[PDB]
Amino acid sequence: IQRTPKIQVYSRHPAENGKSNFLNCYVSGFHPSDIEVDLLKNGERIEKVEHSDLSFSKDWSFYLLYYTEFTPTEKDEYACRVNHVTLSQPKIVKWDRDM
Amino acid sequence: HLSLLYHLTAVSSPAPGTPAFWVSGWLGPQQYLSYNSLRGEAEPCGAWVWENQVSWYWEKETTDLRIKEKLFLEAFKALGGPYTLQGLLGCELGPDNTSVPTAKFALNGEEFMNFDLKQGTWGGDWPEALAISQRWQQQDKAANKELTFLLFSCPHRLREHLERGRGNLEWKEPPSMRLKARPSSPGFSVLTCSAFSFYPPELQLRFLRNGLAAGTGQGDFGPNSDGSFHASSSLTVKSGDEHHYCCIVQHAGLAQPLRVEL
Ligand SMILES: CC(=O)c1c(C)nc2ncnn2c1-c1cccc(F)c1
Repeated sequence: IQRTPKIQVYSRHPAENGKSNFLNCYVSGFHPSDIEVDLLKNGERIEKVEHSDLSFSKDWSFYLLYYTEFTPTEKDEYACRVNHVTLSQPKIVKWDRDM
Repeated sequence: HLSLLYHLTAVSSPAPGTPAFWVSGWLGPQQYLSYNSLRGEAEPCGAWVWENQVSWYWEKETTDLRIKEKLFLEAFKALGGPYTLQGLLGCELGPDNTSVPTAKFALNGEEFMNFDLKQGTWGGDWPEALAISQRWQQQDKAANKELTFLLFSCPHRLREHLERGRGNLEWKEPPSMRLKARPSSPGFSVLTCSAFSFYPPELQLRFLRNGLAAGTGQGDFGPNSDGSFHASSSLTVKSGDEHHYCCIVQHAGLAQPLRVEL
C-alpha cells in the first residue's frame, strides 16, 4: 500500500533572532520508503543539511528527520519541500516559528 | 517495561547509492544501533557510542544482522515487484522478570507474517507469507538462529544495556515552552502551545479558558536530532479573546503541571 507523508517543520530550541539554532523537517507516516526532502531558505535549497536514519512506526509507515544549523532573523523565511510517489507535485510546508 | 526492538527493512530495487537492507535498533524511544548493507557493520548511535560495553558486543550485533540481511534478501527470490519487506524483532522484560518476544513482518507495508516461538516457525495467511516462510524454514539453522536471537540474545543485550547505559534512560530534560497567537481567517486567531527539547517523550498539553477546560487542541509530535523531542498543540479561538487562554504542560521532568501564559 501507499501512504502519503505528514510533514512537520520546527526549530530545536525556541527561535530567537540572531541566536544559532537547528531547523527540523520531520517527515512521517509514509510508504514506500523512497522520499526526497529539501530545506529551503527564502525558496533557495539549503546545501548543508543532515538527516537521521530511515525508521518506521508500529503501523509499518516510515519516518525520518532532516535538520540543519541556522540562525533565524526577522525577515528570513524557511520551508521544507517533500516529494513522494503519493504526491502529485512537491509539497512545501513553511516554517511557522510558533510550532 | 523497556523494549529492545530492531526495525529491519529490505527493498528489492534500492535507489543507487542507497542500501538494499538497513536496520535501526531501539532501546525504548532511543536509537542505539544503526546497520546497513553498504557499510556492513553495526554501529552505536548518539550517547550509546560512549557506553562502555563488553569487548565483543558490536561484533556480535554485526554477525547477527549480516545473517538477517541474507535472509531478507533471499525472501524476494521466493516471491512471484518492487517489494518492501519489514521486520520488527526484539523483546521486553515483562512482569516477573522474564522476556516477552516480538517477531512481526510486513510486505509492502501490510503485516503478513510472524515467527511462532512455540513451533519455531514463520507463519501467516498470505501465499507470500507461506512462500517466504518455506524458503526460510528450508535454510539450515535459520529457525534455530531466530529462536536464539529472540529468546536469548535479545534479553541478554537488553540486560547488558540496563547495566551499562541505564543513565541514558534516566535522562530528564524538561521542555522549554512557548505560547503564541497568530491571526487566521477573519474573526479568528490560532493559539499554539509548543514544547521544545524535552525527554522522555511522554508529555501532555492542554488549554484552559478562564481556568476552565478548553480542550487538548490539535497536537503534533516529533524528534530532534539528539533524540530529545518536540511537541505542539494548536487551538482556533476568536480574535481578541486570546488572552483568556493559557496552556498547561505535564512532563516527567516537572513535579507539577506548568501553566504557560501568552
Ligand atoms: C539523528 C536523529 O535524528 C536521531 C538520533 C541519533 N537518535 C534518536 N533517538 C530517538 N530519535 N532519534 C533521532 C531520530 C532517529 C531516527 C529517525 C528519526 F526521525 C529521528
